[PDB]
Amino acid sequence: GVVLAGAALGVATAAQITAGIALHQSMLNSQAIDNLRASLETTNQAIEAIRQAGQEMILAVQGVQDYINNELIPSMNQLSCDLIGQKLGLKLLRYYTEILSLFGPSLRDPISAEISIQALSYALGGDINKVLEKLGYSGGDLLGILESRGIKARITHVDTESYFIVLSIAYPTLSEIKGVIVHRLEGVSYNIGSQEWYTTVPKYVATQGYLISNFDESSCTFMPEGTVCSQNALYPMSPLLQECLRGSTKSCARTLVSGSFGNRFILSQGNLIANCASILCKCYTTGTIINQDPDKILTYIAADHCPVVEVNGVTIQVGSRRYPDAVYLHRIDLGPPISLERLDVGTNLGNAIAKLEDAKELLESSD
Amino acid sequence: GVVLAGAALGVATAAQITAGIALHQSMLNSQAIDNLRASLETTNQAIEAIRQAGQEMILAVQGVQDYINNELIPSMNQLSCDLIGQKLGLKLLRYYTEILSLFGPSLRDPISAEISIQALSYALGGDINKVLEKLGYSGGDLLGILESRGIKARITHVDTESYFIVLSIAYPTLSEIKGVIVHRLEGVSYNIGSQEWYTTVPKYVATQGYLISNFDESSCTFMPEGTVCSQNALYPMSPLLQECLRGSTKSCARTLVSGSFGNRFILSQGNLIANCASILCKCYTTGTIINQDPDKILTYIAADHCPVVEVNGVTIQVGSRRYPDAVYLHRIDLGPPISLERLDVGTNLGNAIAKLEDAKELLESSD
Amino acid sequence: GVVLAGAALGVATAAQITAGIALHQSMLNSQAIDNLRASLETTNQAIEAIRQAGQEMILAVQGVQDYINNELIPSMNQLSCDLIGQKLGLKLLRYYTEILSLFGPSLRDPISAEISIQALSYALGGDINKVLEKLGYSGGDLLGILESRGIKARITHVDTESYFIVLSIAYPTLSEIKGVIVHRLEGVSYNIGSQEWYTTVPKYVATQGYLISNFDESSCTFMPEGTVCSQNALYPMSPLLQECLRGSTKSCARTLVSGSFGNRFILSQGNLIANCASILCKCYTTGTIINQDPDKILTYIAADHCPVVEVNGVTIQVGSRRYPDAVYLHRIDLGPPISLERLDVGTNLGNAIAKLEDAKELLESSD
Amino acid sequence: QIHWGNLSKIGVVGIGSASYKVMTRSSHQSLVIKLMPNITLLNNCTRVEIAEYRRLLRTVLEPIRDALNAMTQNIRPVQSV
Amino acid sequence: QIHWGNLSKIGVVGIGSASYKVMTRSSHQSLVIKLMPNITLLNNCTRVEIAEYRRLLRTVLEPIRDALNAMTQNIRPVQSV
Amino acid sequence: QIHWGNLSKIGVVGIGSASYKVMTRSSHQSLVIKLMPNITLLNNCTRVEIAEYRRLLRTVLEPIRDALNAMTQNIRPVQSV
Ligand SMILES: *[C@@H]1O[C@H](CO)[C@@H](O[C@@H]2O[C@H](CO)[C@@H](O)[C@H](O)[C@H]2NC(C)=O)[C@H](O)[C@H]1NC(C)=O
Ligand SMILES: *[C@@H]1O[C@H](CO)[C@@H](O[C@@H]2O[C@H](CO)[C@@H](O)[C@H](O)[C@H]2NC(C)=O)[C@H](O)[C@H]1NC(C)=O
Ligand SMILES: *[C@@H]1O[C@H](CO)[C@@H](O[C@@H]2O[C@H](CO)[C@@H](O)[C@H](O)[C@H]2NC(C)=O)[C@H](O)[C@H]1NC(C)=O
Ligand SMILES: *[C@@H]1O[C@H](CO)[C@@H](O)[C@H](O)[C@H]1NC(C)=O
Ligand SMILES: *[C@@H]1O[C@H](CO)[C@@H](O)[C@H](O)[C@H]1NC(C)=O
Ligand SMILES: *[C@@H]1O[C@H](CO)[C@@H](O)[C@H](O)[C@H]1NC(C)=O
Repeated sequence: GVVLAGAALGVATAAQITAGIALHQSMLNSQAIDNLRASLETTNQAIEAIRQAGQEMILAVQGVQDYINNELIPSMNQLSCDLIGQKLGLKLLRYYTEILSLFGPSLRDPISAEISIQALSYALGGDINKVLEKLGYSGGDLLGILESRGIKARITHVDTESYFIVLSIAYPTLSEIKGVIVHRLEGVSYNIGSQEWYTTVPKYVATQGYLISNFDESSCTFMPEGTVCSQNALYPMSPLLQECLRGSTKSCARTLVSGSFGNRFILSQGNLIANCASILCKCYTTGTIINQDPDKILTYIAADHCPVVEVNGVTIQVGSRRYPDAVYLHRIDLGPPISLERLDVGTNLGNAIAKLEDAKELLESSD
Repeated sequence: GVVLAGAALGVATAAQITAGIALHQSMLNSQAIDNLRASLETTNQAIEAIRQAGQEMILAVQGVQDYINNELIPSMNQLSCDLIGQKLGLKLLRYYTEILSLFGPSLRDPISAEISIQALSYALGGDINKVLEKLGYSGGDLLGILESRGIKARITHVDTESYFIVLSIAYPTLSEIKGVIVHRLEGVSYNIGSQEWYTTVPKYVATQGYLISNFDESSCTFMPEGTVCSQNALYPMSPLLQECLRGSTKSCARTLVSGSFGNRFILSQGNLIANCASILCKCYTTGTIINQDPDKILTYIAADHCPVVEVNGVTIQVGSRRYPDAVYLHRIDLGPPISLERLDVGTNLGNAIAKLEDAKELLESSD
Repeated sequence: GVVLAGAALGVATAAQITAGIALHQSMLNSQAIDNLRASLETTNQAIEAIRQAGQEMILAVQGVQDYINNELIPSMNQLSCDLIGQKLGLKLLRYYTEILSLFGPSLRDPISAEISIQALSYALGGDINKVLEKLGYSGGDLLGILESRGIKARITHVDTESYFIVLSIAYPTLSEIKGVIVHRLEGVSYNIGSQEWYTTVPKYVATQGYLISNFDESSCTFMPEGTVCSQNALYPMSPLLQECLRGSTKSCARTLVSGSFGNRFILSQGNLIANCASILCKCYTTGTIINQDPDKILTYIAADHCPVVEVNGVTIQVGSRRYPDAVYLHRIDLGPPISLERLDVGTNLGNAIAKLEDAKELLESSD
Repeated sequence: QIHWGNLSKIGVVGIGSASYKVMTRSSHQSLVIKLMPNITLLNNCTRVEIAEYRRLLRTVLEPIRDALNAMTQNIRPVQSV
Repeated sequence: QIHWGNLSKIGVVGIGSASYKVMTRSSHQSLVIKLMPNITLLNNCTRVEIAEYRRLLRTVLEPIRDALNAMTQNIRPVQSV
Repeated sequence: QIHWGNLSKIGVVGIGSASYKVMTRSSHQSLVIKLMPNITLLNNCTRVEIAEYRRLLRTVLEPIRDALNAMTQNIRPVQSV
């Protein structure tokens, strides 16, 4: 059991406190350092598992040794001594630039920093595949690849006497949260007048019991049997956008299509949902164009009316109906038009606040 | 004519449907693969146009062959067999890392992905210039350079028997949309009291008949005879910001200058528009300072009053008047002050919504 | 003294005007070019200080010379003439790709562009350390490193006869603005019901006399004796968020924690501020759990009540009280709940504007 | 359409206009990435490394091949209906 | 929870669901970056370059060592209270 | 100016302050990128590659030279007025 001198330290984030204790639990003991220092001195390979019975294996990597061993030593009696030194000097300056880039002042908090294995690539000689094989990763299936690339390292010791850096890594494994379902949403444009709109919803959302959440797909890979994320991906969704996804069409915002098109059609549940006011739709089975009722905004094409449909020049066979026949636009409460460009947001918010400050003087005088 | 089994496939975006059909139209026939497989086996260059009369030319690229041919083979009877293998192994691991990075799980939808030629650079041996010359691009004028770098590739075949990837590219050419004019906007600061403001408008806008649009300059190059974009650049602009650009000064928002300066002056149409409250303006012709009327916010300097003006220490000769004499601030309706930092936007919106929910209870009680 | 032909030039930003004059003041005279051209022709090193007495030193860099000198020339009588040419050709194409990338059409305004020394790295042979040593930077302390990496270059001459580019750099030095204090803010979550909230404030703010400002930490390094920024970091803060930081808790917005946690505790001024409803808090000195009063939202732990506290499994000794005992939630005006995702912002703003347009018809009819 | 006069009263000017040209892709050309190098002039000196390279490649190539087959197997000539 | 019917009336559909798996880190393994290469088979030919490399490294390594010592010197075993 | 007490009641604390130093650029130094390498010790073995390199460079260098001349030709000494 250890205690932190909080009055002495004065200030620290939870992240710094836990990493600091972790630093104490995982750093090598003072004489394992002297042993490690001596093992490093007597080796000459680019990568080497340093095994001292009793103690755990320590993986040692030397970032320019392959170049020395493969390129400089075989030239030792064919190039001058000056030239050999000039060749290595160029490598050392390029390697120092990477050490500086990763461990220099751009590293804000060395105690709680977690460095991805890929960011260590150059410090480890320009490639990480041999490191991963020595740790047991085969490269034989995509999941092990994703896990191996999710390794993060913490600095546990910096030796200024013998110039080495000890890092501690942990192995990623998959933690399935069975109550969370990730959903990919995809929209088609529809026409109101001469304006072409689409509903603004996120590309990915998550359901979690009562909750609908935002989903950050940045750190995720959509494997065939699950979404694999190397970091937490769930984030709050405002109640209004949740209400939109729960069926309140008036809560969903909409915007005009960029350029001159949307996605005017989509295959979903074996049916074609299509903006047939904006593209040519045609029944292939009968040869007859498919017109969109003008007080409807979309067409839901299934095999009960057209087994094989042509849509913007593409011929698609469809299945039985899984989406009702379109209803009249007047039976749909459309939500507010919006823009997502940040300057448009700021200009419209400034106007709204100004209109609201006017309104702030009028409703006390009459009341 | 081909048909998609939409009931079997169940779900697909328009992008996936069209790319899937394109995959069928552009993939090599089953025995052209056996031919290609045999041509690849018997070649030994880094890049090679594979011509079989009758069939189209296929450009074959081998990502480590120059290294084998230039560095390993000439050393074949001077370095050991182990060393030769160790040298090539390092290249193969570095090349595999790139193949994994580009074609591995980070590639979401291999059917509809479009890979830029520059992203293929490492897969093609670390440089794309020789590929482009074999396809006919000379590098002789900047437009051909931009077009050559706009090439995108689709995957049409992956051979697991002989380990090769067939891609189909298309050639970019310029499509002028004569009704669209791109406009670069540029602002100068003005003073209200001790506050230094500037009007918030986009850096680039587009006019298109009745419409003013946003313009994404990310994918564009501003050539002397036109704006060349490799992608659609036009995007909607909110009606309010359009009204701002149409002359409604009250619709334009404004913000305070960052740091301690704006652009306090600008040369436009041979005149100098200058915030002469914030910098020293001086007529060089007469030697007399140019004061800004205190109920005016800017000074419009032309040769009718000062042929050669000094502005913040820079001496500029100006032409005849193209901008009227400044009007009084009281004759200008200024728009709302705003901030563009996202947290400031969120904090002010939350406040506005809260003020609006209060207002939602008061106007029924009195009415 | 020089004058700009503003009527001839027609249009220019202040940035282009000042850089254009700077171009005139700093470009080499017409025959220094002929001298420089002759000095460059007769040299053969990768980097070389060209000293002609009278004139200033000019640092000349040749981006592929180390490769020619170290790798190609020593092979001159062991590899064929074709092979030597093929080896250099690969380097030249890779070097041309970098010249094209930096000086080609993606460089919008060559007159006013400022190119960071690190962006010039490949043009200078793949590393900048030797350039910096020739200019006097030792690499001996972190501040000189930061300053050396803040060097920016302007293009002052492009020679199409002999193919060289003259750049002018300036040396960065530190300008302390003693009236500006940078503050790092850090929050802990608190519970309202089953909802876990935290206050939304920026990570860094600046105080400047009367003003509280936003602070962009992008270009800054937090050295132990001051914040070193290579660019202006100060930017305006909206009055409402300034009021929040001045003590108006109702002006501060709040949002729900992402994932399933916040920072549930923090060490500050030798005390522990902790959400003890959300984590186990325990006095180590007495062995007794520390319960959070249910009409309080946080616990402020100091040595007057618990000298050594355990918090989420971590044991921390604390100092004397520097934060008052928690007050009842009912004595705290909480501000508005918000979301920071941009689509949530847009959807809620669209709704607010729609609600405001309704309200715009009702308050004239009753009044 | 854009009102330069009123914009100039609040410090905004236009400093350049241009026509708008977009790139459209046409025609086609096949490019093949040959992943397996010609090693015959290395006389079996890279046999272990090449075999390992091939094994690493299979993990990457098989899912793509499978994804392409999943689409084209649902694309039949018109008369199958 | 999500209402696919009403969303389909305004053009929004779901095109795939999946379970959610997050990576959690466990166990531990020490990795050491050996900054100083073995140069013995180069017979003093890189002595100047190595010494300069070492000097450049010190500027980077010392602040990190100092930052790590600043934390662990405040971490004592429990009985010091 | 910042009210730490009221902020602490809603979980916000300051965990560090510092003075603010900005970099200002001064003096000057000329740097020249020599694009054409010295190839004399290669005895005409790279003549084709060098000539092609030079041709590729011209496409890039000429527009910049032209842009610089377009500005400085409008910068005259004061007495031209
Ligand atoms: C599906 O959408 C419609 C609106 O498009 C919802 O119907 C509205 O419901 C509100 C309040 O519930 C009523 O005041 C409106 O009069 C209805 N409008 C129309 C046009 O019918 C319907 O409730 C939605 N279904 C769900 C589950 O949200
Ligand atoms: C140019 O700007 C001025 C405002 O700065 C516009 O004048 C205002 O117009 C509104 C409605 O059109 C009137 O109610 C105001 O009384 C006017 N304000 C002032 C100060 O005159 C003018 O219309 C604008 N011109 C254009 C084309 O928009
Ligand atoms: C500290 O915070 C409290 C609110 O949490 C402030 O007290 C409020 O002040 C407003 C206007 O000043 C009063 O109308 C409210 O009735 C007060 N609310 C409560 C719950 O007391 C207090 O003024 C703040 N201190 C500072 C310096 O801003
Ligand atoms: C370097 O390598 C040699 C050979 O591997 C080894 O025996 C020795 O211990 C190391 N030498 C030094 C000086 O560190
Ligand atoms: C490799 O190269 C040789 C020489 O170019 C060529 O003739 C042969 O067909 C290729 N060899 C193999 C084994 O693929
Ligand atoms: C190139 O190098 C030689 C030797 O350094 C030098 O003397 C000569 O002036 C340069 N030669 C040419 C042709 O530029």
